[PDB]
Amino acid sequence: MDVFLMIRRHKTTIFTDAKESSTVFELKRIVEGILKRPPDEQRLYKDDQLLDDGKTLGECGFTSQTARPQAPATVGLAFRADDTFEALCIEPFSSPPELPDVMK
Amino acid sequence: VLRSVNSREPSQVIFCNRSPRVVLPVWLNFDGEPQPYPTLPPGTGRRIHSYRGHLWLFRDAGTHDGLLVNQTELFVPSLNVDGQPIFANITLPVYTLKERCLQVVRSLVKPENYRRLDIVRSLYEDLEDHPNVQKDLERLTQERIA
Amino acid sequence: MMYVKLISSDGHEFIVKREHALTSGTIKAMLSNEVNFREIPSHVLSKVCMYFTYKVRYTNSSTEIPEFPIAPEIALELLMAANFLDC
Ligand SMILES: CNC(=O)C[C@H](NC(=O)[C@@H]1C[C@@H](O)CN1C(=O)[C@@H](NC(=O)C1(F)CC1)C(C)(C)C)c1ccc(-c2scnc2C)cc1
Repeated sequence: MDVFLMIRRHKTTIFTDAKESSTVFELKRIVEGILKRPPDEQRLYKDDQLLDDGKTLGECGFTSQTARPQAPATVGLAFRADDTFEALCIEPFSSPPELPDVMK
Repeated sequence: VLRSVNSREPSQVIFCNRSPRVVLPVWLNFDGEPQPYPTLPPGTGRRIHSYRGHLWLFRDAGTHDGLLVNQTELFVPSLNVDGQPIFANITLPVYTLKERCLQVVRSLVKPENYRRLDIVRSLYEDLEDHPNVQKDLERLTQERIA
Repeated sequence: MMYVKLISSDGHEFIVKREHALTSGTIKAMLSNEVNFREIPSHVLSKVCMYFTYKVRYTNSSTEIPEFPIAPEIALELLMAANFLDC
């Protein structure tokens, strides 16, 4: 099965798909090709929880019901910076404006 | 031109609504005039009695948005094989983002207020141009000629 | 596998597959690897990217197509973006 994701770190968002059977490590290889950082310098998260490399995306909660093309699931990303890993930080999207009078 | 042929040859069909919309089946009569038939709630199917050479189209019953039937616009009942009814699989098209956006905005704003939206002149004309079976029949007929 | 970067007015960087970005005729004309949209905020451009994924997944498919969702609050700006992007 295909799962649809958003890999988010600070103000960067990667839109990608992967198999439910595929692993957290294979998702890191995808991030490595885009952001030029090896898997050892990356930490992936589902909410505040650090995901393990050998676990499948399905085992981490990424399924055809939660990770849809039109509503992808979020994977948090944190890079290593010198000695330590930086804290997980995801910049939110902008706030939509208030609904117009005629649209209420 | 786009009309049902009066064959009087029975054809058993299954109108299968594989979409999240309330579906309006529309039968083109022997003159080419669209004729509405009872609606189909989302995810339901109905066995209907139609005839070979009859023309059908399917719309959203409330907004008139164009839907697909067997991946195309028109469904034409055919001859059955060993008591197998013909499936008419009704699905949502992959609408353009623009058209999907026009649908949502039409569902939130009263038609008298479209011109009160803060948008380019062109987008008013797109909003005002409601989905219409008659306009679509004109488009299909022109596309069939050339 | 090629990727393209679409940057929102508020500086959010969206990295999508090149094949998916070519869904927008406007974007396809600029590429045929980094595009800046000074008028499209992130709450709209993130949805534009979801649409590219939705379009590529469900175009020429017979597996029941779900509705593409649009919150009332983003509808107007997403309509403006879609009209410019030709998608
Ligand atoms: C079971 N009864 C029928 O099918 C009956 C009915 N079926 C019809 O009315 C069919 C549909 C279309 O093929 C024309 N037609 C006819 O029966 C026509 N008759 C003929 O052409 C002849 F008899 C050969 C001379 C008629 C309109 C002129 C009466 C029907 C079809 C669909 C529904 C729908 S559409 C959505 N939900 C449902 C249930 C309901 C009734």
